[PDB]
Amino acid sequence: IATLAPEPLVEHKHRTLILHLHPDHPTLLTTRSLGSDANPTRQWIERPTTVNFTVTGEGLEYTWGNHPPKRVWAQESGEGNPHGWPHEVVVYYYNRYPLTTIIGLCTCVAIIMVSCVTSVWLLCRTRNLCITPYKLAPNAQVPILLALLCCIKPTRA
Amino acid sequence: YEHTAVMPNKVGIPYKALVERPGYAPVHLQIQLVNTRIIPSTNLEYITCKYKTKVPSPVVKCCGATQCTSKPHPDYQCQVFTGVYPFMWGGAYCFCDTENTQMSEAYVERSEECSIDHAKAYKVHTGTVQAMVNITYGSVSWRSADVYVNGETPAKIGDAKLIIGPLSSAWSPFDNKVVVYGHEVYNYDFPEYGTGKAGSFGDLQSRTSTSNDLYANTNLKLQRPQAGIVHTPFTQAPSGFERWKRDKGAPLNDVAPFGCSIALEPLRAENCAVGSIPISIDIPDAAFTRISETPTVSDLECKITECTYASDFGGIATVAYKSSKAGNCPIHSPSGVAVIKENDVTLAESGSFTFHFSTANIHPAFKLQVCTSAVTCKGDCKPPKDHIVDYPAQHTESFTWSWLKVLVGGTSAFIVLGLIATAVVALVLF
Amino acid sequence: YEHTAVMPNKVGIPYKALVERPGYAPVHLQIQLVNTRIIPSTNLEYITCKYKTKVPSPVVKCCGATQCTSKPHPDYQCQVFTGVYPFMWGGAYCFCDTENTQMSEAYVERSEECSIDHAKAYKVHTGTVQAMVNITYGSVSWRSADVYVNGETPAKIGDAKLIIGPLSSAWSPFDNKVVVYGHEVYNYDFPEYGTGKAGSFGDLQSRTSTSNDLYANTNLKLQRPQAGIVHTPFTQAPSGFERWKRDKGAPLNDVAPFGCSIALEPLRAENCAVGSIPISIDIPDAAFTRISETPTVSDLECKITECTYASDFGGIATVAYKSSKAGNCPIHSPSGVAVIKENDVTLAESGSFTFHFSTANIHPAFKLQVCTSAVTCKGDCKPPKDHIVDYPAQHTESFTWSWLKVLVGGTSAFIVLGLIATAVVALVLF
Repeated sequence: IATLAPEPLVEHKHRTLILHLHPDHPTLLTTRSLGSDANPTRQWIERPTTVNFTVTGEGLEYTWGNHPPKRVWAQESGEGNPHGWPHEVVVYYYNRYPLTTIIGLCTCVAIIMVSCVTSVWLLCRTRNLCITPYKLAPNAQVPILLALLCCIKPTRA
Repeated sequence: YEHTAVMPNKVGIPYKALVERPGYAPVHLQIQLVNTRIIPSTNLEYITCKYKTKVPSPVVKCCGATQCTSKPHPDYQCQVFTGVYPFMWGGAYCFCDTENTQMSEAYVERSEECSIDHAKAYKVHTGTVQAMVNITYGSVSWRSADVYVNGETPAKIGDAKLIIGPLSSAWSPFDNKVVVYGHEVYNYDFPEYGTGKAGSFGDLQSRTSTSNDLYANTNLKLQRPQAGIVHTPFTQAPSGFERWKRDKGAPLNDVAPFGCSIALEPLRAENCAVGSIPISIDIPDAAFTRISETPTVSDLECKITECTYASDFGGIATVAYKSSKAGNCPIHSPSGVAVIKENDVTLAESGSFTFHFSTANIHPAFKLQVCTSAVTCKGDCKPPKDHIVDYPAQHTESFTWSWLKVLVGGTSAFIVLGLIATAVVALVLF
Repeated sequence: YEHTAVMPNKVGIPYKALVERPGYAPVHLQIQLVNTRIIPSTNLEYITCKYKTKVPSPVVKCCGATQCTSKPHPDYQCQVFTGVYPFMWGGAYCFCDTENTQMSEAYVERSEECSIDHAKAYKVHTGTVQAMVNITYGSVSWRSADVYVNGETPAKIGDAKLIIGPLSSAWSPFDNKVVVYGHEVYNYDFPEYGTGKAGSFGDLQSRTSTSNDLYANTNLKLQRPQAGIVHTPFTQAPSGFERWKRDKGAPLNDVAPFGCSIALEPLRAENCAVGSIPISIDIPDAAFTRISETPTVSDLECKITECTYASDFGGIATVAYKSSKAGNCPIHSPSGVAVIKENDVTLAESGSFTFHFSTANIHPAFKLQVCTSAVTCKGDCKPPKDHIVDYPAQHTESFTWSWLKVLVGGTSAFIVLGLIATAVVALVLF
């Protein structure tokens, strides 16, 4: 005839178990994040303690003493990506991927800066050109300046 | 029709593939790997347990020496002692006063708990994994058979012949060296038989419980009894089995990776969900229905009605079934995007019947093969609210465009604008 | 003084290293790895053997059919037959002529030889190698103890504590999959339990001898008995245990590499001479002799007298011993060039005593350490004539100059002459 620790208080958060917890005696709690990354935890708990567990997508398990092991689906709770705003609702996609979006966005921020400076050169060089053939003769009667319109001011001709 | 299928290793969920035999009616699978018990190849290297200094009763020669000999008992510590005056029930009894000799001897022996409460080392190799695969097949509706993984083993239990694995995910959660205790299994680098430092784990090291021989490095050091009284100072480290029960490490069923459970039973590591298994079955052709007897369902329509962007089968979709005959129609999404609860749907003459499913992409564009009739059940899904219960049926997460398509096409448009600015300079140039 | 020593894995020859403890007299070793029995980790997967079609006696219903059922016997082949008229001791006995029915049934069963004459598959892992290492140590002169290889195991049998391996040469001559037969061991890719094609090896596949269940793909096909007579045509492949005894492959104790022998015993592979073993011993300090008690031998001289460029200890060399006291003097060549038969030489007051040895280099320039006194026993050796008997004591072959020293120095001299012709052009140039 043997031990048993009082049941936990399960509390939901986004991919996270808050657990206000309150034992009778020192209880060894422990878990197993079921990824091939185990990332287990152990701690004897005698003092009541609200704890936390970063649950992953595939699952975690939970062992309140010799009370049987629990298990938990924590998929999303940050609301995916509905859309009626410009971009502050994309946080939903960030809150589900706060590892790949930080780099995936900075990637998206990077390539536009790539596409910026390449557009700088392949506009300003090509804006420096098409006036060097034109603004060196300086009469230059061609009203097809209307292709750059960043290097400007013809001679009324 | 020997339906080869790569198949994710994950225990508690069916895998309802579809037999696309050219010529007769297709048949659904329902392959639920109910268990993944492993049973690697191992070797009992030595039991350990806490010692018991079961002292043999010392000699007391009253006037002169008694030389001791090194008896072959395990860790037979024996040291002669003089200079006693042993008070035994009548005051002392040996009439000399320095020639009073006392020979203490003590050897190490397995506890009585060693038989029953005992750690247990192992050299652990890989062995061969198993499973009680249920298939509630087709119209067979049942077989719950124990199988193997090695990719030529059939198991003709039921009517179907099925070949499994070998799996690609060779992570034995057991390490090479393992200690085992009752049920808590420790992937511990036990030192070895024959060596274990006293106090450290394996101070006692018996091959098995029966084995009278052992290795007892306990640092058992006898000291002389005090002030002319009969007793046996045995100065000794309490066992490395005493510790290892309260300064130990945590168990592999509480620290393993990739999702395993454990037993002191054939030394399996159950339900290790990792990787895929190339599974292939030879169905009984009798179980097939010929193609000309199931209703042809084409000229249909499918649409979600309340898609739940989730794990539990919250996704639903009516299907405007357009049948020819009336009867059953096995179903499956050959795309892994959608996992469906219903293997089979009954059909009247061109009715409509919703099924349940689950997905992972906001816009589930998954085909649905209603007994040789494909259809896209395109739509959009909703996130849930209530995520704290056991494991999913979805298991299909992948890459899941509202600011990417014309965004990056627009990103490209800047650099696409380049070489149509450049080389048009070549034209203005000529 | 814990004398670490890398050490070649080779069975039948001592390895007389030398303990160079600073402070007391050195002591020789004599480490003869008398055995290298291996005992890998394994698993009994299934016994096989030749079947016996132990036919149950057929039914004969005289007028009308007798439907058969698929009894659970292994490979329970049963087929109803009609159209008989079975002559049984009185002519026929069933009075009908076509309604005479005959139900033949036959199942496969382990032979009586299956218990005793039976192949035996295994999934073979690596396990842990062993040895009955004799050391006729020092002046101890004896210990013949069984040891391990794992590099923390001692074996305090005798007085010395010795730690062996782990060896670097992990070639398990056993393959992963092995078949075993009586004594001839076959590193065969046995198909598996549960699968073996009829006629091929493992047509019968029983887990063990006791196991009533098995897998019998024998292609057992009953045919109808002829012309109204009682008998049971069983058409069957003679076993893949029948073949595999006369169209087999050769045994691993006749085809292995790197020098092994085999037993149907703990499944060892004895005496596998390959690679080296990092061996280390803790001698009993009591066995040491202090340095001030052995004669100091310096101011000596050594020379070969008839060096035999060979395996057997044909090399000899007198030594002009120049002692201080008189007594024993352990000897060894710290260079592996020379292997010496004598561990120890007795000495009077500065006498001379030849020893025996063997070398592999024409000019053996090996040091000889006569109990803390080094000496080069330089010389020259002679090839023998008579080379057909068991294995050597030399085991020291390496690179072994009469047209190389001034040759290549002369070869260089041409190209050395270059840059003293060139850059002297620079001087003539300035």
